[PDB]
Amino acid sequence: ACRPGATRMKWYFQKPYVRRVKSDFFRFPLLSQVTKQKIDWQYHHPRSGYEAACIFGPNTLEVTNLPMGKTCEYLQERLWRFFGKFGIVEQVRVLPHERDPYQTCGTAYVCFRSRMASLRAVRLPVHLPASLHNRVLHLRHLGTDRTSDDLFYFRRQQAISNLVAIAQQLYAYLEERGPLPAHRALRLLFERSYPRLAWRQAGFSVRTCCGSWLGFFSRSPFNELFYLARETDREENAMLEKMVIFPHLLSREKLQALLLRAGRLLQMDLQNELSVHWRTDRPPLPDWTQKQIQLWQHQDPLPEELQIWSRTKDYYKIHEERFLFKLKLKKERAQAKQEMKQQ
Amino acid sequence: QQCLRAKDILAKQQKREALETRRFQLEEKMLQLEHRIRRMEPAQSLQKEAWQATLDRYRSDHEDILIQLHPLRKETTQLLAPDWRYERKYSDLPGPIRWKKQYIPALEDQYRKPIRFH
Amino acid sequence: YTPPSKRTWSKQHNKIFTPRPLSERFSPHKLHPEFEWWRERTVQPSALFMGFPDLLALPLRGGSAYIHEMDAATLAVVLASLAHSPSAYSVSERRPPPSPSPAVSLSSSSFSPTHLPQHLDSLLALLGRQAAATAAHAPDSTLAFLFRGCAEAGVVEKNVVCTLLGRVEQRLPCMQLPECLVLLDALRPGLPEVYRHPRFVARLVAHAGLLLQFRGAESEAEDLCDLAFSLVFAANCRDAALLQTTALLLVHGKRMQSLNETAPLALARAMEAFAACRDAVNAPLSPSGWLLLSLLSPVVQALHRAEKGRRGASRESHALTEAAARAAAAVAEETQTLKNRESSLFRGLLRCLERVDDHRESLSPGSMCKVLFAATVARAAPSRDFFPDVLKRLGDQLGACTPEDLSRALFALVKLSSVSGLDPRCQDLLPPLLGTVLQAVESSLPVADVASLARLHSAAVSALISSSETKKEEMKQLAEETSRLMHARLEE
Amino acid sequence: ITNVALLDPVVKRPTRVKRRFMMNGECVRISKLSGSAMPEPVSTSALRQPNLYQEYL
Amino acid sequence: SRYQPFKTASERESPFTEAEPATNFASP
Amino acid sequence: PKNLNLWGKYLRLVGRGARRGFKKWQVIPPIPVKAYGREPSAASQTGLYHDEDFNYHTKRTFSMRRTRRKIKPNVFRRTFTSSLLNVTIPNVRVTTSALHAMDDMGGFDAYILRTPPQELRSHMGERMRQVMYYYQDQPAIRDWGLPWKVFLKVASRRDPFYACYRHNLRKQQYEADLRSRVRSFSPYYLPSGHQPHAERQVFHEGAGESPPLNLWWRENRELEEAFRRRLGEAKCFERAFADSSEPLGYTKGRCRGGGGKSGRSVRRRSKTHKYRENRAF
Amino acid sequence: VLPETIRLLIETRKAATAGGPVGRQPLPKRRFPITEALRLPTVAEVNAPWEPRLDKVVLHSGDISRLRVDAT
Amino acid sequence: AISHLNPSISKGKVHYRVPNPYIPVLLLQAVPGLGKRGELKQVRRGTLRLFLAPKGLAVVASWQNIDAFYLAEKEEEERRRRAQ
RNA sequence: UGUAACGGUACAAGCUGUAAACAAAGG
RNA sequence: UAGAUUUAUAUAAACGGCAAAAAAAAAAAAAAA
RNA sequence: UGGGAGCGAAGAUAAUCUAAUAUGUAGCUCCGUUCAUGGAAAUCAAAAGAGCUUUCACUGAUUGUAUUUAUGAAACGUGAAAAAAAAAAAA
RNA sequence: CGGCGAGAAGGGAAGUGUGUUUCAAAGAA
RNA sequence: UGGUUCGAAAAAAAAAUAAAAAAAAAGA
RNA sequence: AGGUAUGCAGUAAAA
Repeated sequence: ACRPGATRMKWYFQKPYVRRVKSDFFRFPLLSQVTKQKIDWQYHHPRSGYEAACIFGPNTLEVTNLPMGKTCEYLQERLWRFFGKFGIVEQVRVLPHERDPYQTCGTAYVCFRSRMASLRAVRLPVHLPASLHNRVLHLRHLGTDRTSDDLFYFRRQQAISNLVAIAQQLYAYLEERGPLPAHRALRLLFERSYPRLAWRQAGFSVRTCCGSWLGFFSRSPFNELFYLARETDREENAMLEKMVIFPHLLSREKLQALLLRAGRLLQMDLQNELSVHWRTDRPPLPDWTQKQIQLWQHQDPLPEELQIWSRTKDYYKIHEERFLFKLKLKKERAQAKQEMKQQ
Repeated sequence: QQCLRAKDILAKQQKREALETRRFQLEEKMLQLEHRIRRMEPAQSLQKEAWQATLDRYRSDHEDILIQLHPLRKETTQLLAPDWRYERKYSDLPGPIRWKKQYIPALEDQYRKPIRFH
Repeated sequence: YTPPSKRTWSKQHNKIFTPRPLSERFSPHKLHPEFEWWRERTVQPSALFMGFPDLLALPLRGGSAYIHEMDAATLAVVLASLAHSPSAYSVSERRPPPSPSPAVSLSSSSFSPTHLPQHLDSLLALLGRQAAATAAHAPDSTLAFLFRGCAEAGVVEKNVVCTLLGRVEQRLPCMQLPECLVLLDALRPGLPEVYRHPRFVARLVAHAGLLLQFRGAESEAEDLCDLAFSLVFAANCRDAALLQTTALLLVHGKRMQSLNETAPLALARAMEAFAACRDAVNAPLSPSGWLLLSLLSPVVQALHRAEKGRRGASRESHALTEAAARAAAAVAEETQTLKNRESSLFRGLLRCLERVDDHRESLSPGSMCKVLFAATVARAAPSRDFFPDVLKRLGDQLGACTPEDLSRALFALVKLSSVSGLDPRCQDLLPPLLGTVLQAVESSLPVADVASLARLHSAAVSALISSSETKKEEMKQLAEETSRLMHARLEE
Repeated sequence: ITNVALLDPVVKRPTRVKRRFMMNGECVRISKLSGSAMPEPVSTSALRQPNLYQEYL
Repeated sequence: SRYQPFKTASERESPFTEAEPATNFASP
Repeated sequence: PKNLNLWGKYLRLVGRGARRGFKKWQVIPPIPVKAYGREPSAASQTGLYHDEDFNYHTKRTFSMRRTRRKIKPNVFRRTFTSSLLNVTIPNVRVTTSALHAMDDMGGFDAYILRTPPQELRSHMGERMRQVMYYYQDQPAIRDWGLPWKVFLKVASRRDPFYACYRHNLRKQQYEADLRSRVRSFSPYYLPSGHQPHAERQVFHEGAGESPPLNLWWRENRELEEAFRRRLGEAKCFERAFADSSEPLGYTKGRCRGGGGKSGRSVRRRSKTHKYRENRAF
Repeated sequence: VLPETIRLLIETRKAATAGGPVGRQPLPKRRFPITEALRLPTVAEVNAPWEPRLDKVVLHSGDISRLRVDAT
Repeated sequence: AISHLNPSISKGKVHYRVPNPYIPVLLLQAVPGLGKRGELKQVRRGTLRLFLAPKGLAVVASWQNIDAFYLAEKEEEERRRRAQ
């Protein structure tokens, strides 16, 4: 109807770029490894990718893969909230789209107060929810070239699958050979590496999902499959060198349910470390501050007194007695419930 | 004659494309190396020396490419600026060339009378 | 009335707005008469500087320059832009990538991007001709700027320079000291000798002397420092009277308040000039030493302020480092005659050396040679990494030195060769540097000046006395050659 | 087609292309901005891509 | 309003100058 | 219904006919512009008005006579100091909502930098944000401290040096013109040094002899020119005027009685009446 | 414009490229650049079509006083 | 913030009431008569706008400022312990 | 794009642009 | 698509603050389109 | 543009006149029409259920608003048309 | 011959008797 | 002899007009 | 008491 405000945003599917004629540089120019866009030697300047370092200082991270359909300011606030978990954030900037300044091109810069805070922040990628297009933001430290671990989630999923397979293998070995000593049983268990699934000695999934074999045995539901019995790393080895693993006699259905439960619990553990809360180890916030935080995402309902005027005269009697009395009764009920909550 | 000149210009532009692309890539790589070298100092390091050697090689290649490009740039941009010998006001010979008037702020902001005395 | 929705409640003004074509509704499969497809558009220049097309964009993109339309002020600005380390990254891009451009960085680069400097020779000639044309309509300050800009950018056409000299000589009596300093800047070492017309130089010096004599009150301390620097170096003057007048105006002209607020770099250059021309000052501690101390104190105060305080700050930090290096080098020569931990000379020298130690990277090759000379003269060391880390960079930057810098470096290396206590890296680095420096000095002997020759002879004598076990023959040859060259130049 | 414009091979800006003919009858497309000849159009073999919407229809 | 001062003297009994500082945390 | 933060709750789900037939004069009080979905005004886009802007309301009486009237926003002219822009910004038109939003964000600079476009509702604010980011990219231009509107346009951004040069040139032209006008209208006139004696009437009897004129300004031509320019700087008087920057300033309304010209029903200016008299807006 | 404005613009341009000497120049290979004549492409090379007596003649645009040649 | 309910309409202008003229702020320095450092005080918007913020005595109580103060105090305590 | 002014053409509600109704047979 | 093709139709918008003269130093300076 | 946005009348009906109707119409300014509008529920409903949005017919000139004139493609619902949700962690 | 159960927001709306029903003010062609 | 042109003084614009055609290397 | 014949800037005085 009218010119669009920032509430109306549009974006379009990007066709993958194919150089159909490799020698035709005029119509199929090379992409730049820095900007990931077509080289334009006539009207562009070379970029080393470190330019923002001269602007934001050494303690700076570049964030990539930011989604569409969001204001640069909204994304700046969200990124500030996320990166506050690692220290004091001096600044957050989000580059606008070439064709829509209200949207982002997909790049941002975060300037930290402390080198240690920035280095801690760079370690893991940032997984976003569906409302942010499920994007996984990739982080790059400008002062050390350190990058985020974009394969962390899928490597951990593979580790969880390997742990379930290890549990099944050990249960089968116990069912076949009977009770076995720990240091001999553990050497019969193998995992498949990520991503090509090459057989390996099972020692990495255990330490990435549980921290140790004792943790694996003592954490549910594997303690419902196995029972450790007495006849640092040195303590672990010595303690395992004098044990026997005994099985809990289960049926096929119970064992299958237990394996599914173990998978689900490990999945929850994986999601927790990616969705750690942003208020962890921070002071409480006043009600006004919490309302200001909320307003970045949601607007409060408009006052009902203003809203009443929308009742059209064609079918409604504006300011009607029964309608207003209904409003008063609802208000009274809400106040009574609040009083009950207080008491 | 103008068809011949057009063919010549296209021929040289098709080489300029590759030379300029290579120059662009060399420039971005050299800037990356220079930033990496600056970021580390005043420390002295074997990695620093290797960066310096790579930078020297890239600088030599860039100079060679620029030397190659200098004549090609001049010939491919010969008709971007007006040659008065080809304009309709100075002659009626066949094959005139016409250029549209530009907006130069430093002149659009001056007050001058419409005097054409030369 | 349609009640708004989540996507529709925000709207922009029909005429005052931010254009966002990605989200604005459009039907590209239809003809739009409003855009006037039939009408051809004009291709404007893609880069402009000072309202005209940028000359740094012409080698790559071409197009007309309109140089003949440029007035004196624009021409002087353009000449400065071309002369002062131009970078093609200063040019404007067209629809650039969202990420920041390399123009943001303040650091210099070891390679020239997008074209060589010599790819602008024709435009340089055109600019020189246009400067000769516009010289008659410029005010005094703009004319001085045009002269200096032509000299610095490298206009060499002799008729152009003759016209410029004529106009400048015409309008010299109407110029104040700042314009005289601007003109003197065009006579710096390395610039074309066409501008060094002896009669014009004599007239400029005489006018500056009259300005000092009749307007000493209005002279600023930084202006006096620049004047002394130019007189000693730019104009190659033996005007002991003028230099002494400048020194007196700097010290006893109620100028102590202004000496604190003047920039330290100007004071460093001034004390360098006085150290070069000591004999003139010490003519009817030494007075030169007192002058050096008076100029040094504010530099040390600025150093102390910076340390106590501990992109913008980088420039001032670099300037302060250069000032410290130059001040230390200037003080070293005077200390050669003192040989004591003088109440303030030695201490300010040590503080400058400490500043150099904490900012070794910022040093230019001349700064490296100066600081090595100062440290070797003082027989001190700001730290244990100083000598090795400075010798490494001196070797890496040997090619950009001048005869004076090479003489200083050779003096320092001769002094260092006689020290028994040295680090392994210093021992390894020394002999190659000594050999290369000796080769460079021998190559550049015919272009060395009298001060450089004297320093080289002193270094040769010191080595013969104390460093007779390293390249002994070359040092005797250097001593004899320096003696003969000094005899010839004194006869000249 | 009016929302689109040909690009000059040298300046890479919207241009106008005229057909000129040599003595032998060879045709040359020339661009107004730089006077450059137009490069030969990319071949159908290189340009070809399947039209999946028609298969869907 | 023939006389229209830019600054109007504030009223003593207006609710604006007497409103309560409110509470930082509602729960306590 | 949905969109409870926006006006029209009971219109959202009543039908198409009611929505198209809605009568604006049904709404007596003004609705906030953001919740109504109203286009920002040019004044709002040239100032920082946040939630406030031109609105409308209806007058209804016991006789059931309806009347709709346009109502202007409550706007003040205030000066701000911006560190990000390195300059004082005089006479920005601001509102109470905008001031409260600046308080919430943490000041003028924070409000300009952080506010989303929908909430800011100010193209001028967006341009200020752009200039702040440009200054961050290029600090050396920030050190000049020029008025921020110098770099409002993108072309000035691309050519900063010409922007500053042109700004100074126009400023100097303005200064020279004003100086010449003041000199022309100055109350002090200095005649030529070769004929300083003006025509006089016969001195009244008993008047003491006037001393010979002291022409100290004839020693040097430079002194003469300086004295002449100084004399040209003089002014006859200085006038007082309404200025909101002064604590005791005020403006004027209409006459005390409140009447009007007899027999004349004056029509107020509109966009279809006296629309473009003497100025665009 | 006031002369201070011109001074300001010139100084802002002058101070836009200050910094330390990164990159090594161990050898002197002179404030104005010198071009070597044996590296410039010849007319034949310049006119040659692209690949994946005109060989002894060079057409150079530049400063002959800065060219490095055996004879001029 | 302003409220859009029952505004005053006069002279063709609209003036909106401010039911809540108070805002919370964090005290960065000792303000005689207001509180000590690190306290969250409800003050008047004018007081914050024209005295406290200009004089650098307090700042708006945003989560950013609160967290920055908390982390700075923790760092200062750790610095004390390191010095000891 | 569309239209028009002058000019040429049967001094024209047509055609047409000072090359003003026609080049198609060039190293 | 063999060439040629005057003049008017106030156009730096193939482009971006508004606002006279398709875009005018800051301020004065004001807006439902 | 009887589509959408802003401002916004009187002649005419009310047998004068007011509201309401005319009508959110005309004029004025701005979008420029299926590659569009809009839109994947903090929805509607009853204690069973439906399932973004959109178009047609019925329910029905019903329940409504106006209370002398008239206005009213109401809501739920029913029968049809069309049918869609979301390629998308990097490569 | 099925067993104490698979992370469902503590918020919105619905009669004011909410024990019950429904939704999540947060995302693409 | 006037207009043009500078001033008054004017985009307060006489459609098909000009000291008014891309604006100095101009080749004397 | 508009501008007169090498022409552009530019200050003062005045039958």
